[PDB]
Amino acid sequence: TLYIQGQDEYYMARALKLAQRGRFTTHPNPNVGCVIVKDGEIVGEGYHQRAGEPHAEVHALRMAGEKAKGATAYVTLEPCPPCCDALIAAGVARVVASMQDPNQVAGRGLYRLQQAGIDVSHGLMMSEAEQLNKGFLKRMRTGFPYIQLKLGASLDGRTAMASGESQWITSPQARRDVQLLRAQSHAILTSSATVLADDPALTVRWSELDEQTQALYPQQNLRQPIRIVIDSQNRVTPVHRIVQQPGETWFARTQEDSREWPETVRTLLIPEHKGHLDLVVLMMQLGKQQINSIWVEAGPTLAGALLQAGLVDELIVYIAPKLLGSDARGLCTLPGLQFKFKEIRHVGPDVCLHLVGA
Amino acid sequence: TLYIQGQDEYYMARALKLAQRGRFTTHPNPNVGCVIVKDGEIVGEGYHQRAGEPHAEVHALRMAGEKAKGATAYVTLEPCDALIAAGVARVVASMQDPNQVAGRGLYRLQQAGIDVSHGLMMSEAEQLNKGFLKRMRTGFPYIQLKLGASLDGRTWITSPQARRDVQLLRAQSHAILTSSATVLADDPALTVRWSELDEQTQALYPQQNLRQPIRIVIDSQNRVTPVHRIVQQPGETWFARTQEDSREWPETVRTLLIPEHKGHLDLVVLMMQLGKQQINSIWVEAGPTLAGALLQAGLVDELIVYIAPKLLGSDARGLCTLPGLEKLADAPQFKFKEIRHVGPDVCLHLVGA
Ligand SMILES: NC(=O)c1ccc[n+]([C@@H]2O[C@H](COP(=O)([O-])OP(=O)(O)OC[C@H]3O[C@@H](n4cnc5c(N)ncnc54)[C@H](OP(=O)(O)O)[C@@H]3O)[C@@H](O)[C@H]2O)c1
Ligand SMILES: NC(=O)c1ccc[n+]([C@@H]2O[C@H](COP(=O)([O-])OP(=O)(O)OC[C@H]3O[C@@H](n4cnc5c(N)ncnc54)[C@H](OP(=O)(O)O)[C@@H]3O)[C@@H](O)[C@H]2O)c1
Repeated sequence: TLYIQGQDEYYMARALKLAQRGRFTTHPNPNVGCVIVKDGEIVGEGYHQRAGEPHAEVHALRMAGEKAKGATAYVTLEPCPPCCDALIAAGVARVVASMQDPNQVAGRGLYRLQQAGIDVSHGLMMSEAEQLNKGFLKRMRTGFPYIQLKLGASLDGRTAMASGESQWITSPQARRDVQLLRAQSHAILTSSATVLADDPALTVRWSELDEQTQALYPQQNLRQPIRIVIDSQNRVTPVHRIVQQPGETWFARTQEDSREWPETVRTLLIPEHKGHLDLVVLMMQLGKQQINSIWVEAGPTLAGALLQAGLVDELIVYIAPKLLGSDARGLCTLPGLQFKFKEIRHVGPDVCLHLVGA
Repeated sequence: TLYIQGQDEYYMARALKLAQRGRFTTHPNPNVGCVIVKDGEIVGEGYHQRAGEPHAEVHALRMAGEKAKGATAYVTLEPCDALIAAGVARVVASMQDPNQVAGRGLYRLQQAGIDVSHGLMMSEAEQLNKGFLKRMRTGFPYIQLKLGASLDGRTWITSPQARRDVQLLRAQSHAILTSSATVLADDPALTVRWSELDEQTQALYPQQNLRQPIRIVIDSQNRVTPVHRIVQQPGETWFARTQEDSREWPETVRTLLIPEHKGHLDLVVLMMQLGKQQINSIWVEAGPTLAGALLQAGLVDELIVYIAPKLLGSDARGLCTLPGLEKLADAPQFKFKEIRHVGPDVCLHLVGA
């Protein structure tokens, strides 16, 4: 059972690689990959693309056909339409699933299979399955979505101020990385101060992508992340660039604004707490609305509050090697009295530093 | 044949690698490595150890002796009286020599028929004596400015891994620089502890060889008192003063006189002053103000930033605060070399160009 240790280690790795092809367009649904082996050859493969599309497990079987009978299904997440009938119907001995269902009492999916004679197992490379759905996994376990907070800084610790979205991030390669990260998030969040001062679009520009351009992401599949903008004071206007983009835009409001907005604009009402809009109840609310993940593009004040409230799951920090002085204000300021470094990479002439809440 | 300029890439590498063995203890002299090859076997090896210890060649040639006659002598840097008598039939120096009035010592051997051919792997030779080379070409010693920061600019209270990392960097420098402001607030030793090194512990750096960097304190107003720990450590500690102090100091305390400039000591003169003083390299340990000033007077050759995974208070100070540094957009800019993990910290290396 050591050969199969490696043998399974391989198909499962493939089944995960497949799952990610869906990472840009799958929200609010998890990513899921499926690989079906018969007598040591892959007879059917599949993964989740769009939200209203049929499951990975199903493409895999519709491709494998009669050849599914013999043996093995590597799935990325415990299977469970009726989707478990589907698997029985085709006739597979053995399924090896990476992680069992995130929610509680629904962890029984495998038992249903065991019952029909199928051999099962869970746990293999589970740690990576976990990584593949950080957001949707957290949403299910806790109320909330996974918040990523991106900061850009110069060596001397300063940033930007009133300069235009285009100058958020200096270098081409860094700009290009940020697009890539935005492109996988469910929502992008931003303050009203930022919209006011910068008139941004906060969209993913498809041209600015590397060789994911081929991966999935045909230009027409392009899915624009949901723009969430905060403002108690209803200061933003129907003419601002941010509401004219394709894609939904959502306002977190403290009280209903009366003006005409286009059909793709919604408002969420949030209670006030010690002066301004209750950040924590926004996060739950967005969780009730199925936001898996929220990528923050804010100034200092907002990044400050999010961190103080302890709602930030990861920090993506971009340092540029340039020095500044006064024009552009500091990067945080914090009175109160948490983090750990994960990946650090070069991004052309900038470095990118990932930190994680854990 | 071109296996000659391929067999050479091997032997010179041994020569460079030997030289390094001396970085900790060599100052104010340069690092130098020599490998004497005959018929395929290295018959003699040597490298510069202490301040006034036998040249690399002297050990390399005593070791080789009679068997020096036949073949090649790979040097790191150009030599000169014992090489000719021992009678080698080819040298390969790595770099011409900085000092640039001289540079005819390699030819002086072509003179004695001995074949020559410099320039090999020169890239790394330069890199081996950054300070010395810098100090020879300009009047100015090489400056590494350490910066400890939290996630949000702002300033040590970084890891022990970081403490041990700086120890090894400290050990490689000729001199350490701090402000009186740091001495007062932290009463430091700014020494090198041998027990904090890792596997330099062995290759050279034997415990009793341990050489303490020179301690330089910028102290305009003579605020630092003769009973602080910094002056009671083993080694020399030199005070940069705007005017003579009248107290009785321990015997290891010297004091360099520097003129005032717009309130404070003039850092540019001080650096030139230290170059006349024979200092190759200065490791700078202080808070944001001095750092701001060094960056702004364009005096810093490289940057070592440690970030810590921590947020500090508002009343924390950092480069991000600080009024004076408006024209920093105009001082010489930097570029990222290497980034790496240090325990729970990252260390980011920035360099000149
Ligand atoms: N990466 C970059 O270089 C980059 C990116 C984005 C923005 N920026 C710059 O940042 C600047 C804006 O900075 P800023 O500090 O003025 O504003 P901000 O941080 O962008 O947003 C402040 C807003 O956030 C909300 N907020 C603040 N504290 C809160 C709290 N404690 N609890 C709940 N909500 C809170 C408030 O919104 P309401 O009052 O509307 O309720 C407040 O007006 C702009 O000039 C922009 O150019 C730079
Ligand atoms: N090395 C480290 O990573 C480390 C370790 C422990 C503590 N610290 C922190 O460092 C902090 C130091 O605070 P700080 O920023 O006020 O002091 P600092 O930058 O370390 O030193 C300021 C001193 O530098 C000199 N100076 C400043 N500007 C100058 C200029 N333009 N030209 C010539 N000389 C100039 C002055 O010395 P004179 O008095 O002689 O005029 C001044 O008092 C401490 O509070 C401590 O907590 C840092």
